[PDB]
Amino acid sequence: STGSATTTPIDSLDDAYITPVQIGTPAQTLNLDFDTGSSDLWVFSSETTASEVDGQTIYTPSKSTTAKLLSGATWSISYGDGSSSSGDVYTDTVSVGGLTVTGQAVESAKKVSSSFTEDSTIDGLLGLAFSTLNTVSPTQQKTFFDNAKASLDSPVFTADLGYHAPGTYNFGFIDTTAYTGSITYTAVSTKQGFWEWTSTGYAVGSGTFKSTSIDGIADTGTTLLYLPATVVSAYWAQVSGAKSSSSVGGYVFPCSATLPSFTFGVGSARIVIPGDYIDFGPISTGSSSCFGGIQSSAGIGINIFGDVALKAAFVVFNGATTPTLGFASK
Repeated sequence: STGSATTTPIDSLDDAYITPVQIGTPAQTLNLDFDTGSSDLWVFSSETTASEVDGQTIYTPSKSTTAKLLSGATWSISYGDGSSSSGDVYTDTVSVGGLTVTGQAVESAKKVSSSFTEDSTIDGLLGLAFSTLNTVSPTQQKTFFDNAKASLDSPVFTADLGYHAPGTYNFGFIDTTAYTGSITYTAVSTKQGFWEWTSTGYAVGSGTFKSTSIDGIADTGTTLLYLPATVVSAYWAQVSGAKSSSSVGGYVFPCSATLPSFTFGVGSARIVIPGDYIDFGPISTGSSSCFGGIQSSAGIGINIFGDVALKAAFVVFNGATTPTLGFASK
């Protein structure tokens, strides 16, 4: 089998992407944030504290003839941005772009943090990291990809995120029309439960490539590109007036600037992030100070190849017995 679904930016800055997901019988369609940096499929629901729901579409398990309470199971997750959610668990039928899994754990939120409530466009998350990170207790549950894998034509999914435009998540096949040149594959460590890999270096604008190992995660659920302070300083030094602002919480730059590109290495191959991808607009409405899309990972504890990086590539998440990651230009 295969599946193919369009993923759509939630706003004009590409802060996140939503993908429609069918849950239950008859189908209830929710718009979920596909997140390769976590491993829980959780949704706003009829069980979510009413004051914490503000415009989201909810899953109502009592209206699904295929929903079953997973007795005694609870979940609770905290994300890198400080947000969180928790609740209980149903199994139900879940379909993405024509690909159907029966008996998928659907984690129903009883509580969500303010960031989730305040974002009316995201109805929940669909985790695509390794199932070892799944938070369901006392019996850990599998991700949608893990459940689908054996049925897929090939045990892969691909992320093709757009810049200020829709893109695509495919399951079970590689669309050879969706990228240019060749796909370069690179080793993955699953030791921390992430799609963790080592970039071979970077360049800023038309500058020379610096060969240096940068370990980090391919994370579709993180907006920005988080890299070591040395690398980030080298980037922003090429932008007149850019500075790190403790009050704002990162590097800012004059909105009048033209940003240089940023290149990262994948083996001997190179992925170029155009300068415009690195502009996250005014820090507050009407400001001429703009927020940068490349930020320091110092104090996160891990480097993160988030959407800013991933959207410059066609990315293969290869879930073979020994997983790997592939990157192509597009």
